[PDB]
Amino acid sequence: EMVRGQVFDVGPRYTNLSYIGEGAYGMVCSAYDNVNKVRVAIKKISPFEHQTYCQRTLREIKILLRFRHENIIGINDIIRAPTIEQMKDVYIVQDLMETDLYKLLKTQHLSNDHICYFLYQILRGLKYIHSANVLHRDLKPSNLLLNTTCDLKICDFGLARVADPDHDHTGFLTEYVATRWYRAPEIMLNSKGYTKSIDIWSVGCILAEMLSNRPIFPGKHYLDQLNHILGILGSPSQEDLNCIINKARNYLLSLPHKNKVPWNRLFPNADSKALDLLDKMLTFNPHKRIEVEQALAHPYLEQYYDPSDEPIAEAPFKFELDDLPKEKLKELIFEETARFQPGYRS
Ligand SMILES: O=c1cc(-c2ccnc(NC3CCOCC3)n2)ccn1[C@H](CO)c1ccc(Cl)c(F)c1
Repeated sequence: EMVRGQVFDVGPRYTNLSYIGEGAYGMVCSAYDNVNKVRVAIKKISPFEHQTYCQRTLREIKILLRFRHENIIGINDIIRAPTIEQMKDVYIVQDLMETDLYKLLKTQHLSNDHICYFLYQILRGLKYIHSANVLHRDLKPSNLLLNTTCDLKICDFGLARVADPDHDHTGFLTEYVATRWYRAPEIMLNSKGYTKSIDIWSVGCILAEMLSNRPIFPGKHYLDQLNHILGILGSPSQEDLNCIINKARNYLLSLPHKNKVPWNRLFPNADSKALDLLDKMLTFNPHKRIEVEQALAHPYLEQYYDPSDEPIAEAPFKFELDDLPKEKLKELIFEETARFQPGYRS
């Protein structure tokens, strides 16, 4: 029943459990599915003591239950108690993946070819996300699940949002956007975490990481993060500085003049086509940044690009939840996971 410490209680359908990983409010195991006669992954999530944790759980369930794409992880089943009072944990059943891009980059240097097809799969998945008017907001190697060189799946839609390009600059300390190393400069400079451009920047960082087996911008904190970006891209132009909305223009104007390090000096063994696409993805100005359809049509991905085999969402996605108390989110999580319960009507 239990996996060395915490109880699982996923049976009688899910047996022969083995521990995978853990976090602040969750634990992941592999389990044998006695129905589909295959091994699956089960995410035990206990978020109900904290509002933000509830937001992330609900966010990922609503989005993954609506999405159906080869490069996006799905939700196969959800195990949860029959009453709200009894519900303390939520078990999310997903397809079992061998590993993730983070683990792979620790043991292997990827060939140009593999990188290429990994990049294509990420962008193929992203095209579906963006066509649904959705932003992942946390794209990074550990959120890129793998089985083979031909089987990649984007996971963890906890930070996902519907794209609202014309919305309030919220506040710097109000929301957690990307993982720092993959965080777009617009998020750090003028709190803009509701445009498609932020995801293309993350992908750019992932591409640079596949090319050298190390993160391109490993900042200690967000100012160090901007210093790292500036160290390669160079000191921003007057036009690029006009996009900075905040005090924010100050510390950048305080820094010495940094020249643009050429991509080929940073990555001498990389294909010039990959470095040309990397350049378009890692543009400091979000308005000048390459869009997902343009990245796919780039010459670097010409051997895989096929718009007739790249599915898009049937309709844009719609849900706000961030201002709701943890008790209402628990109620919404109960409603969303009701499909997987016995006796479910309508
Ligand atoms: O949502 C998911 C789904 C999976 C998942 C799904 C299917 N298969 C495999 N296989 C793994 C085999 C070993 O290598 C990594 C992939 N993983 C893995 C992680 N996550 C997120 C990432 O933020 C996560 C991480 C820790 C905790 Cl605690 C958690 F709740 C959620």
